[PDB]
Amino acid sequence: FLPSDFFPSV
Amino acid sequence: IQRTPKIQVYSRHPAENGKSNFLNCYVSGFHPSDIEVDLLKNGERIEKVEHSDLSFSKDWSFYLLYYTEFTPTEKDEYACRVNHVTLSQPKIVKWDRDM
Amino acid sequence: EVQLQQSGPELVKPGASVKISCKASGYTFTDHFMNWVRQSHGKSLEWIGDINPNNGGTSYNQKFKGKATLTVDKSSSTAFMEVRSLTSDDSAVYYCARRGYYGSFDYWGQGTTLTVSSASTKGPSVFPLGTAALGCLVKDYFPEPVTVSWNSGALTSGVHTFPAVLQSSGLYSLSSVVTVPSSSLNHKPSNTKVDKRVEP
Amino acid sequence: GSHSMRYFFTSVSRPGRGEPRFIAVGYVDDTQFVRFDSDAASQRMEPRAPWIEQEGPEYWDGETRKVKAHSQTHRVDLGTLRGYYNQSEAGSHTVQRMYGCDVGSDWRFLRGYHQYAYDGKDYIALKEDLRSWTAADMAAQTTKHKWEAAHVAEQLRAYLEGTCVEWLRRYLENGKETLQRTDAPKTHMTHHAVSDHEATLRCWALSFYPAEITLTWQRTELVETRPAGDGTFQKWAAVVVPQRYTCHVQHEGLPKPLT
Amino acid sequence: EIVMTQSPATLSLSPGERATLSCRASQGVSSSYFSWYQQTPGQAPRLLISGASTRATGIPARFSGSGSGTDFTLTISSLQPEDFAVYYCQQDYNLPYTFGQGTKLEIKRTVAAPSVFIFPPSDESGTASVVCLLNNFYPREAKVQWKVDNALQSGNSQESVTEQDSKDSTYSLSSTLTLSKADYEKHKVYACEVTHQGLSSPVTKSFNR
Repeated sequence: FLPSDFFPSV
Repeated sequence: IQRTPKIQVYSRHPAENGKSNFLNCYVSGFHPSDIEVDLLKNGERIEKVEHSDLSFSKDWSFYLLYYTEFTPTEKDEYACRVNHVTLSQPKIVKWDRDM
Repeated sequence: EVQLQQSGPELVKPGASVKISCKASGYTFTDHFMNWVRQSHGKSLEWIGDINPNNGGTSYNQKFKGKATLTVDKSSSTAFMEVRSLTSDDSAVYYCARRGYYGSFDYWGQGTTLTVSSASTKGPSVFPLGTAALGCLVKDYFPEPVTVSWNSGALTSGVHTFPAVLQSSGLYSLSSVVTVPSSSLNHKPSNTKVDKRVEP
Repeated sequence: GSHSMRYFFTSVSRPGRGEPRFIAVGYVDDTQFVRFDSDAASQRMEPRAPWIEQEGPEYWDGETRKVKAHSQTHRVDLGTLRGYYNQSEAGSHTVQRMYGCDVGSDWRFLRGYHQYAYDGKDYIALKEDLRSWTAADMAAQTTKHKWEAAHVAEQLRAYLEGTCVEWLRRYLENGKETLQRTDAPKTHMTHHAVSDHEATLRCWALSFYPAEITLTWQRTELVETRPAGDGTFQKWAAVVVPQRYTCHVQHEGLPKPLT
Repeated sequence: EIVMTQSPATLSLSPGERATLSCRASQGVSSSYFSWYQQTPGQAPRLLISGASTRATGIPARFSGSGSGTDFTLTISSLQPEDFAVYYCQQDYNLPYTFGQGTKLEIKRTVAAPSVFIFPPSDESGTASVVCLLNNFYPREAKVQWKVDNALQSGNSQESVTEQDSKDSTYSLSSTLTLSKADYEKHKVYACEVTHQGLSSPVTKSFNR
């Protein structure tokens, strides 16, 4: 189960 | 920044002449991920070849498994050819029944 | 209540520097990054940079890197921004925007207007002009603003005090006007009120 | 015993040949169960184990949308990292991300991790406390600051300790007949001469799950644990001998070590 | 840099109607790092929608956000007098954090003919100005051309437009013809031609010196 899109760019 | 691939050529089940088997070529520890791998039978390049999905280890180096169905007949040598940016020449490794 | 109290407006000659204050209250000052946004007159918003209050770590917009510097004082819960080598293109409204805990800019300060000009201070030259149109046109003055009533506030039915325009001489000029029918026939920088009556 | 769910992400930028090649694989312990390839024809997450196919189409819809979000971020990352290091737009570059969550014997959350690499070198990584980041250089220090601003570690810590663990247990139940079942190694031995007086004795270990196994000769030339293709693994250990030092096979599937 | 583009620049609707603003990002942006802001002329911006869908504290229920990837949409259920302002979209997802050009919501009303009025230069310097005026007109588009001796003189009209009327939804324009007393005494015709989209004939009003 993939995590939600809470990572921004680097 | 570039790591040369490690190659393992081996059969799935213990080899037996006449009986069908799977010839595996395990390529691991290479970077970057662009790599060309071909299985060889008496020099002939087998076309019915499949490969696993791309993934990497703890040191970020990628690994891949290339396999095909074959019959380990006698007097029929099998090998695996690997091409990578770290290799100036394609690298071949003959399949050994004891390996 | 989360409150971001910024410092008052500043007028500065070109080539100097100014530091804007931004006092935060109503929350844990170390739990939120603070951003700085610039808004030129009639233009959109532009992110300058952010400050980590815990350690002073900063990231800047590449254009503002070398123009703006961000510091923070955890004792007084205040964020600062220093803008050096000021030019007329730095004349804008600056805001401090608190970064939301997980993103976005949730709270904004009231803004601080920064004006960069070589002119020090000037004074206006009020030139007065089935209904008809009057006219109490104000000429060159500096800096903004200037309140313009009409007949001591007893006429507020058509009072169209136009927004001031910046002229090529580095001076502002507006023109207030009220409406009256045919049947009817203070510049703080200079402290000059004008009760100029109008008649043809 | 302990169990882990991991995800491996790779995006290779191709100069002027389209979107970067994005490849994602998901593991439960040593068993891969999902796959996504940007150059594939399905354009959706695909199963790699029979037990995950019990999930309805709603599961596969969600997993497909957010695996594309991962590729969407890695694309901006590759362009951002090209600017951080002032590299040409004609070169090919690679980003690699890996995270996951482990449970103990009680199936409660044990450890979490998250590592990010660029061109094979370490870039940024999450500490064992799931609170702070470790930057390799000044470019990663900017990313650390950037992520600290939006408190990404807190959101990632919430995923690793809750959602990641809950679905790890769910996969273990649905795949109990394969995941929770161990496979013991089928061992044999070979003997070959090598020199005038010495010989080599190889201790084989074939078809075992999980892949964790130790093979030594104590009172030794060994190779990597390789996959057989059928979900099981292989390994062999040898030593040149002219036996006070014996081969002891130890594997979770064995009630007692074999010799 | 991720560029944020909004369209249209100005959106003229009636009070009490639905409003749909758009925001196009030049690159794929996570929905968790997209925001909407409302700003009234003279006041500071305020957060409306965070996370491209989550409403901010205190924001009325009539506001709503949606979208993903490169498309996003702000939706106002019923336009209120406070809701007629400028709206921006940003991304706090990739450095540098960037905003959109903005979109102003203007109250729509019936077309209004501009009560034109010509103003003379004051008696009190070697420099005069012709103060043309348009009183209470809708819409903002009101072409003020200047005919000096029946010749279009562009680049000399210093215009200023008042805010939209908070009761009549009408604008006011003060087109000032920047000139000198010498050039004023060198010609005879100097009028402003008003080409309001709501008129049927371009008007003019001036006098000889």
